[PDB]
Amino acid sequence: AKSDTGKIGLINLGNTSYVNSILQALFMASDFRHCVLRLTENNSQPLMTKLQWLFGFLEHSQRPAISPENFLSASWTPWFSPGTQQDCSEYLKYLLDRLHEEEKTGTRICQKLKQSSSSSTSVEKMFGGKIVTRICCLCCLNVSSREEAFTDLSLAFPPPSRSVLDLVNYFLSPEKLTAENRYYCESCASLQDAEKVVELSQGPCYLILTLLRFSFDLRTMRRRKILDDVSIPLLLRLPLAGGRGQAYDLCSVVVHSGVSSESGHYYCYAREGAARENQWYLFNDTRVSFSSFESVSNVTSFFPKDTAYVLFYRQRP
Amino acid sequence: MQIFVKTLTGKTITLEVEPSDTIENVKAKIQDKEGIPPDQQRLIFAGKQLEDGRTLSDYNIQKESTLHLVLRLRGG
Ligand SMILES: [Zn+2]
Repeated sequence: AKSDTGKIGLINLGNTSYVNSILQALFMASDFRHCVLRLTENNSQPLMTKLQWLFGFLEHSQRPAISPENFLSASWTPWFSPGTQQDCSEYLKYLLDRLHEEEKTGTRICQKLKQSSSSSTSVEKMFGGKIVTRICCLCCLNVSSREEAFTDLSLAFPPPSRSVLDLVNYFLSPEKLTAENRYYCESCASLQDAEKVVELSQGPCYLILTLLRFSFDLRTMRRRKILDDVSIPLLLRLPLAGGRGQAYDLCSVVVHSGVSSESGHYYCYAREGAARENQWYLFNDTRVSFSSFESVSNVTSFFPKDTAYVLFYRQRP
Repeated sequence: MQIFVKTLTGKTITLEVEPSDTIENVKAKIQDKEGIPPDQQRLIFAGKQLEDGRTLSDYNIQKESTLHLVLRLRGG
């Protein structure tokens, strides 16, 4: 349509940029877009079916921008009040959870009905990873492991790290469980000092990173946005279990623009998210323009109120 | 049972809870330790955001399960 980029914008329906920026980031995550667009006509995935309809318009509309109203309503986060500004990572997590559960439930019912008469979802394939936590009791040396799935890594800022790799290393750093946080060891049947180790047992196809850009101010008893610039690499080496590493290519960056955590606006930078097409674009509701990784890198330096919040990376084949 | 909570600064804190504790009860226990009011809190377990009204048992949360504490950046 009207943007010479060949891309279609999304109309803001009243404080809905938190939905638009996420939909564009998911649309640009090539392998996920393909999962969605190829969904067979006979399926038991009602929400993914609505997403396929929307992705069809983003692919073929002759209009400059379209309304995602039908999908926005079908995927509406039930604890959100329409017209109120919201967290885009909270919406993304809800959306991925809904798309995962409807497919998982459908597969399970189908299999159970066949077994009574006598696998992984698209979300798991595209965004699912696994993390293992190991706690070593320093008294008896027993190590208790626990593996859990994730669709994103919630990257905390260290107490009062300049790069994404610094934040990733901090997320995976070993920790001493001591004093008020001593570990209850059932082998020792007592509270004991322990060492906590965290490793990524399975790297996801698309790695979603949420930068935890908020602190809680104990003087005012209010949360505050963290505006600290964090450098974003085009190529990230994700540390994996056993000292291994996996290369990841930056796909998209969702930016929150605003001095505070109570209000603001979201926009997205993205290039094609297929396995490594190199063109960057800037998606800001109805307006899509050509952009660059230089602009992704310049964000917080040029506009101190604008900060990357959600990042998408794709595993290098 | 002893669970772990990853705080906003990435520190792991321990929490003593019961399988029957509601997500609201866990948010109150986090407020007691961190000072963060429950209406600010979002709790993530194995990628899922925990819903108010549900219990830890509904999510198969047990000893050594890790909950991740996150707040909100609102935008429109
Ligand atoms: Zn022990």
